[PDB]
Amino acid sequence: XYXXXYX
Amino acid sequence: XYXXXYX
Amino acid sequence: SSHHHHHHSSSMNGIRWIASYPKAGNTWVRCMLAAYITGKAPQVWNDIDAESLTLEAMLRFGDLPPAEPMEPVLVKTHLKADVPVLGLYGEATAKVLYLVRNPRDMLLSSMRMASISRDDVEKSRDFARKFIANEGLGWNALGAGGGVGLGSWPENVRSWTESSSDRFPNADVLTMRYEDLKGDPVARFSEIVEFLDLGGPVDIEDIRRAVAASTLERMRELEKRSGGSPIMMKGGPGGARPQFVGEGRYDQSLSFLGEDIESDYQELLHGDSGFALYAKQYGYAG
Amino acid sequence: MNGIRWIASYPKAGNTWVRCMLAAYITGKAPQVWNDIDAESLTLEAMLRFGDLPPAEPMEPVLVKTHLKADVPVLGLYGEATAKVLYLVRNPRDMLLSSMRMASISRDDVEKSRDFARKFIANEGLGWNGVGLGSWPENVRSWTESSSDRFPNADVLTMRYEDLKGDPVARFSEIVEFLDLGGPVDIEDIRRAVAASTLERMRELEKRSEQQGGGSPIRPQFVGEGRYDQSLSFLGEDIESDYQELLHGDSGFALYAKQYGYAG
Ligand SMILES: [Cl-]
Repeated sequence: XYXXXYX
Repeated sequence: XYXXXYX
Repeated sequence: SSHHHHHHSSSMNGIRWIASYPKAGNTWVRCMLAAYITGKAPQVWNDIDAESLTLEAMLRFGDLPPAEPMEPVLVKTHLKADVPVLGLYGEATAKVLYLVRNPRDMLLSSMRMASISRDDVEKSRDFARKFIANEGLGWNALGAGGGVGLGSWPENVRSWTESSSDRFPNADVLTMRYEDLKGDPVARFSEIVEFLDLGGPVDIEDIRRAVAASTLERMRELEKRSGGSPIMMKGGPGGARPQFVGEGRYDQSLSFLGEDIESDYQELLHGDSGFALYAKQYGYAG
Repeated sequence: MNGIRWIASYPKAGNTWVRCMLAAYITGKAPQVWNDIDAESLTLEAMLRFGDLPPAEPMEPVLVKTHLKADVPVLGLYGEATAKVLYLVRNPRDMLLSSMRMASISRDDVEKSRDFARKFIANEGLGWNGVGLGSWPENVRSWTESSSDRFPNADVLTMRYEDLKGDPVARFSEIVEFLDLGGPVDIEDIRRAVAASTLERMRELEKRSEQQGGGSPIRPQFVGEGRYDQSLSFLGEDIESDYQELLHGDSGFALYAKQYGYAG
């Protein structure tokens, strides 16, 4: 886990 | 708050 | 190719004490030490813990720092220097690094970590007045050192910074203000590293990188990313925990709790207690 | 004889019970609140929390409770000063369930109770919750064997919770005689200390303590029923079966389970 982004 | 993400 | 979205998850050998009263920036310094020692940016809490021991954590398992180390050994504690466990290290101690910070800011930091929001007027007022009444956090029977082992702020400060030739005859002692580190992290951290004498020339470039690896921003990422702990993302309400890496502010006013609290605090600062003496000595009394 | 008397055990093995009986015996007063028990014997882990430690050169018999393995560095300080080790053992089935109850996990919460049992089984103990305990076999071994090494000046006695339960007076008398608390041991006072410490008295002690806040044993009730060899079938047969597998091998867990009559 640990997200997040911003794409 | 205090927990994170993102969903 | 649309941007701006969020992901949907649903003596050269010997003990070096990194000692401080709670909330004085101990973890930040240990983060900079880990970054500096390893030449790598810590990514999770365990990377920080891998390069310095925590006495209280060790004690929880009946573990102890080596009494005759063949290397520099970094150990964090918040315990007063005169607790019986520390007396085992009278001779083995080579360095004391004592970190001090404005009690206003320790107060507010501790309050947050106690899950008391500034929105909770009653709890925050209660907390702040207890802090003032007790000259620190040694009232909290549930906190570090069971309160008693921590002492009040002046008791803790006195134990670590005074009569050091008696308690730790073979050690050098350096006291460093959190605020001075904030002011010039590279210069002050390089003084910490030189003082701890972990071996060899302090490379200012290594210092700069270690500081860059341990900024509030990097440490916020570390907290979110972790991994270990500072002491399973998005459970329910009850799964929330206070933010360990906050804003690192200086000389915060207590007025928002009520001007009377701020006034009570000032009363304390300018009185004749050991608290006031140390606040003056470290430039926290105005 | 001067020196530390360890009251050592893996968690939930009837340690507080023995400490209560000891307090009653030493003082000749029926303990009324937790503080009456804690007044008579130190707890290593509680002391460490303050950075405090039992005296390394005791000038009197000193009782100290610990759940830590005998081989952790802190216990290493007491190699010379240790005079007696009393080690209490109890059926791990029952330690498991007692521990589960005290962690406020309900028997019908399928996922949490199952997860807890699995971890107990996978880890052969409660040393994951901390590593200072060790697994049950590690703890048992640390305290009951190579005592000539760890505590060269000490005698060692191991007692089963279950034998204490079966004949409190005979067994506690043996404990008191072993601990050497000064003077001949009067059976009448063993009997009186046992009576002051029955389950009923201790439930009363628990209630009384709660109305006065007269201490705390460490909300789940600390004084339960003291059941023996409880089935884990309710958690599921795979789990009971996984547990039995532990008993049926030649690991340290199996060895000590057999040795203390817990292997069925
Ligand atoms: Cl997504």
